[PDB]
Amino acid sequence: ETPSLLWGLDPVFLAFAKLYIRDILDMKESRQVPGVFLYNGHPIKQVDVLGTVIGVRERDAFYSYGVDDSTGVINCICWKKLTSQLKKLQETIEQKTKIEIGDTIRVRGSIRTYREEREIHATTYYKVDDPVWNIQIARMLELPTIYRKVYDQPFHEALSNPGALDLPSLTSLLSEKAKEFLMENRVQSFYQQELEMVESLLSLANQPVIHSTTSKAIHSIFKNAIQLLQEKGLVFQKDDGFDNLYYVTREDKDLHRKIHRIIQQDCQKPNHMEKGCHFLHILACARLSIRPGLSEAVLQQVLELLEDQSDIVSTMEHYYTAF
Amino acid sequence: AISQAIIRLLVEDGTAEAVVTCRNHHVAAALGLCPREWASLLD
Amino acid sequence: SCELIDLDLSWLGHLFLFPRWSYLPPARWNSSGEGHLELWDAPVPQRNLAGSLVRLSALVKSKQKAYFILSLGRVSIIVQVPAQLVWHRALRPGTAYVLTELRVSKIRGQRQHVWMTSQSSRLLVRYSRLLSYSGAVTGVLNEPAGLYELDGQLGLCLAYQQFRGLRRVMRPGVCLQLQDVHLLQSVGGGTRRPVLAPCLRGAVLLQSFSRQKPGAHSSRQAYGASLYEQLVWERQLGLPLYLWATKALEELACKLCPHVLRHHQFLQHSSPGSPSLGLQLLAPTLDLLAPPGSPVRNAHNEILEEPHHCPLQKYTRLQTPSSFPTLATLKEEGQRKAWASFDPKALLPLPEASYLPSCQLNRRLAWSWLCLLPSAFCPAQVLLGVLVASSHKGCLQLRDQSGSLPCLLLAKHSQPLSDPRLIGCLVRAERFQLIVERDVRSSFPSWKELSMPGFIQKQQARVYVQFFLADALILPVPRPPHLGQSRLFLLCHKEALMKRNFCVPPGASPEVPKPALSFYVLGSWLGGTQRKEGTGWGLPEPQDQKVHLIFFGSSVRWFEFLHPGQVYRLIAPGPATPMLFEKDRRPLELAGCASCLTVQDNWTLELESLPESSLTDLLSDNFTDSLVSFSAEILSRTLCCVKLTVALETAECEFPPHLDVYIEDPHLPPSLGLLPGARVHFSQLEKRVSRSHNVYCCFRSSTYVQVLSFPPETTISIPLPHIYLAELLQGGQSPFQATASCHIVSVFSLQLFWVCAYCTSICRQGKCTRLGSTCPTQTAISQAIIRLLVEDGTAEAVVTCRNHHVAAALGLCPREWASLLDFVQVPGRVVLQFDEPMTMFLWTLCTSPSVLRPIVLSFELERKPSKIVPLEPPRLQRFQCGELPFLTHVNPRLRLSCLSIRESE
Amino acid sequence: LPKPGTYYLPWEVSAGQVPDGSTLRTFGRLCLYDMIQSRVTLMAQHGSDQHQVLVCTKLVEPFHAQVGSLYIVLGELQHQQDRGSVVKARVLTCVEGMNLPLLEQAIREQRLYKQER
DNA sequence: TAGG
Ligand SMILES: [Zn+2]
Repeated sequence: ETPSLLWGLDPVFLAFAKLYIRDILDMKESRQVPGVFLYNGHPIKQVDVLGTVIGVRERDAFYSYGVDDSTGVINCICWKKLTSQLKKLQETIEQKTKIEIGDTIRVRGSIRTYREEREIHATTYYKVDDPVWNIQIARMLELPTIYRKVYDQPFHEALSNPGALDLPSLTSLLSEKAKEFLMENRVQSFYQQELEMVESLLSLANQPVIHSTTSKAIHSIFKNAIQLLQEKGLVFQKDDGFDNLYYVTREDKDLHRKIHRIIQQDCQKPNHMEKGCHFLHILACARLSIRPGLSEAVLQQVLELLEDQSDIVSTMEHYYTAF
Repeated sequence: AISQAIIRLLVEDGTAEAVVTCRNHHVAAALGLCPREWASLLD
Repeated sequence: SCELIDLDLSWLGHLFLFPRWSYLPPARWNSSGEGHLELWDAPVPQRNLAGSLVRLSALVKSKQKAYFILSLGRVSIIVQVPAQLVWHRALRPGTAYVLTELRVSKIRGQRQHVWMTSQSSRLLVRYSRLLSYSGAVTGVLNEPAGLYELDGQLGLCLAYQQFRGLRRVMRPGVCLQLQDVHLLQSVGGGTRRPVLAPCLRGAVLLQSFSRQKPGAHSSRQAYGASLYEQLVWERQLGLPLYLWATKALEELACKLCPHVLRHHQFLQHSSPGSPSLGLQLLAPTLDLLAPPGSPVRNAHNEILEEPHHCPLQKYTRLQTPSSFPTLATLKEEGQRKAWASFDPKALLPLPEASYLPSCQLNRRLAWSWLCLLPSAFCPAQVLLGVLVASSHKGCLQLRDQSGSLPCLLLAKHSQPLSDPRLIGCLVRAERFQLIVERDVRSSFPSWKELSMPGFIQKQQARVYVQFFLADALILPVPRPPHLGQSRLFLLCHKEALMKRNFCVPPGASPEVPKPALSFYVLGSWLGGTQRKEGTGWGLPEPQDQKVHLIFFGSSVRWFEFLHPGQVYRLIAPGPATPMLFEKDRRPLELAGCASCLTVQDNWTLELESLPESSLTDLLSDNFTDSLVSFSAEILSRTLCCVKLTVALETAECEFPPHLDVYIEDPHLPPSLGLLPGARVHFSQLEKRVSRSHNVYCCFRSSTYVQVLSFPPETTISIPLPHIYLAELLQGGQSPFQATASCHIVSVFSLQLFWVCAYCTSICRQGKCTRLGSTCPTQTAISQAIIRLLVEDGTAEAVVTCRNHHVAAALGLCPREWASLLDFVQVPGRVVLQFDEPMTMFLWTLCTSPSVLRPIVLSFELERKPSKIVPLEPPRLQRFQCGELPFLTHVNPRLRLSCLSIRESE
Repeated sequence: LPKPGTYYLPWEVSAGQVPDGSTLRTFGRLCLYDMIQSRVTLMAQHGSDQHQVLVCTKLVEPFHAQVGSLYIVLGELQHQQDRGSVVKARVLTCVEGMNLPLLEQAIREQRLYKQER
């Protein structure tokens, strides 16, 4: 069983446990300390019952009421006990202890075994005024709940650790959580130093791998992580003077209304030739127009995007379509 | 000849809201007025 | 020269020598000149129709070709298009005529072949009435609008017909003769008298001229006659809306028209592009009351057909929508409803504030506030001002030519105003709050004096406004090359605005610059210096890029537009200096770093187009950072120094704690929206740990308060949860305010003393038994402390109930709690530690089942959730049961503090 | 000490689902009462029909009847000659205003928890 | 200084 030194850590040790009298009459008593009973490994020192009086036996100074609560019957041993306010108070605490057969009584005390028949020695008892049977109905609904939640329960990583995996494995472990910032924040364009001030992406960069100026070396971990979004083909930049400005391909659609207006003339050529256009028939009108060093990762990734504008027939790979 | 005040002489002078009555000396106020008396002769 | 004969005849090529002269010059609003005459009396030198004149309709019109319509009979109607418009003055209603050689011809609109002339000669929802008046004009009300006043009642409005020859001869003293005029009785909208108003069918004729001279060119009530004509013939308003519009438009003239702009520029009509600020400033109201899309006002249908007039026949009584106040009226009618609503016995209710000494009764009356919503009044006022930024203090304000109000502006919800192009712009907001903060220095002795005058020493208010820019309308006020550089920077942190010391300049003779009001930001350059090319900027010059930008002097006015995370642009005029935005007065706390740059007085910032948060381990003890940043929500505010109690807003903590923030003397007039209810973001604060191991924050010179939202209109309850008592012990993530229906076991102690309510010293029979010192008033208050041992079915606890919670913990009626509490007034220190009438009533009460009863608690942990608790092993206790004294390990007991106590059922 | 008065339903005890001799705590509504020979019949309705129980009100003998009200009985189910099963009442308390759909709900959760042990 |  549970050792005696570990009993006081249980919070039910110092509480009046709301138990059935079927459980009070069936709990095992501890061989260590007599007077303490164990239900499911919890030390039960004192209880709290509510039931109907079915017997009254008076002695000199105590009563011994029998109490039934539809689960069991047990004997409870209840010990006998400005001047206009004290007098009428004493005729109130004598009507709470005027108990006959058929009344409802609340008894809070401690279990004392008496050679294979148990009793409850009440430190506090009174007569419960239950005219419409409300209190004894609310106890039948509460007692399965306090059992199942309290008395039946027993008493008792590379993302999380980025400092282990090093820098060539950490650039590809920062860009995917940098990409999710760009999704719901409707960001059209950004600078490189704007991501170096978000604490959601700064604490995942200055790991103890980079002890070999640290705050100058965190520019290198952000530059090599943003670039992986560019060789994959999701961000891009135009010739504007500074090298830290980037644009997201997914958000801006002035470029999407230049890739859609090439079909207005069937890529500006008649169709005596090869049927339709190709992926590189855009390329003769896109790099000479916009940027000569435009990467091919974003050339057809825009055509992956506007496919639900009823644009052309995506009949197969490596092939554009005319009307 | 040497005719009297003309329509151009009243538009280039007497710009203080004048009035005139060549009948007789009268201070006409049947209900109320203030004034502006003068003695020009337009024709 | 503009002859204006009365009762004309066809002596047209003759009849000079007019001996009844009257001349009037131009009247300073007429750029065309052309003064007029007033000839008083007569000068000294297929078939034919007849009948009597009835209407004559008064309206030579101006569609493309001028024409007027006359009707005839003792009815026949004749229209006259050609150049014999001079007949319009030689026709009187009543006289019989012999007008000859008419013709029959059709007309557009409805073909009914009305009589139309030739080269001919002449011989001899509510409704409105059609009167036929004659009276005298006794006063003018709005000469450009057309609102004249007749006799002691019955105002006039000549706006619904083409009047330009009638504005000359309309002075007080003319005698009109109105013929077919609608009379409006209950037009409302601020007007009280009935209003008389003709239309295209009613004759407006003259019987005698005026004798008085014109009053005065005021340059306040003489302009705008083409704008008022636009509000009838293009933007087809009705007469209840016309008289509201002409009253609001001169109510705006008292706020802007001499000094913000001019009278001739405000009241100008709208051209094709976008002029007429005065009409754009009424258009939020005129669009939801008279929306565009309406049947056009046809010419011939108002005269020939069944009478369906432009809405003078059928009108709608209107109550006043807007009524634009001035910024001085909003400030003085704001702190007049603040002290009329100041009731000190409603801020401190009766059962709770009957147990407070004088030092704590007056501390809770010190600071208070109220929020008036002026778009809920009877005329439903609308805020309007010019947004200025003070170059002497740094604060934002709205301004007109009567006064100024401080303002707090958010762009959106949880988004600050960061656009410097709004300085000098008209802001028009109809959804706004008017906050008045009361600051009262009072010395009430006790709770009985809270309705007696003579105890308030000082009271002052603080009035400002809060609104969003998405709920407003911003209009720019119209005014009557390659020498420019630029550089972008990303702002990281902005410091506080306060007086600072400055280091002495190096190499010069020893002199200290003056301590000035200043602030500085920390940014990072995003590129080289760009030069202005046309209207844009060129390519940057080829470039650690951190920089401190020092704002002092006249450059301090950019304070409310600089926020972290935004990208700004620093513009400098003048010649292209090569090294300008690299380096150069320096503050005392910025010594050593060579990366400062003083912002000059003629430079200009513009906006080229989630904040920091410390984790919930700012509740640690061994810290070496002392700078915390969090978003919170203000619960209370107290004038101790100003103390704020904030509830943290942390998505990871699940019941986050409550902190205390203290603002002190250099920072002491705080930011504007620091009201109970507002969500406010606090960046870098001074985190301290007190002597009782509580964590509190203080304002440093680096704080940057930013208000995220305004307090809501209606406060909701959101009641406490219903925990089990064991859940506060086992496991983590537990509340510190819950309910926990329980049952009382015993009573530990009970004290029922009386104190002095100047000091906290015991009063036997109310006599101040401290030492024999002086006290001004023989008053005394009661106190009460009890300690209990409630327990659930699951665990046990200790609850301390304070005064007025000791009643209803003992179950006493307030009639018998009061009669118990003046029996203790003679011995003022009844204390029980579980002499004939007491101490035997209380011992019988606190051991009876009338007190040890099932109860419904509502508590809070007394451990003050800011507190650092250290992990320690459990102690050892005895717990004898029956006859055997064993030993167990025990945790420390729960200690709670009661908020309320109810019964079960 | 007696046996515990376990909660039964009036349609469970009229159909003979409870043995003779055991203690029970059923309920009902008072319709008849025989003052001369000490008999009370309570009545209840399961879902569509009427069920009735027989109570021998002899131990709580001075009995003021409250015809048309609910009653809680507690006693031993004995059995007379040829199918007449009466409840020898020890406690017969008069509750009126009792939430009867909430009472026979609470018997179902108490039986359901005991089945899961 | 910052709960008592
Ligand atoms: Zn004193």
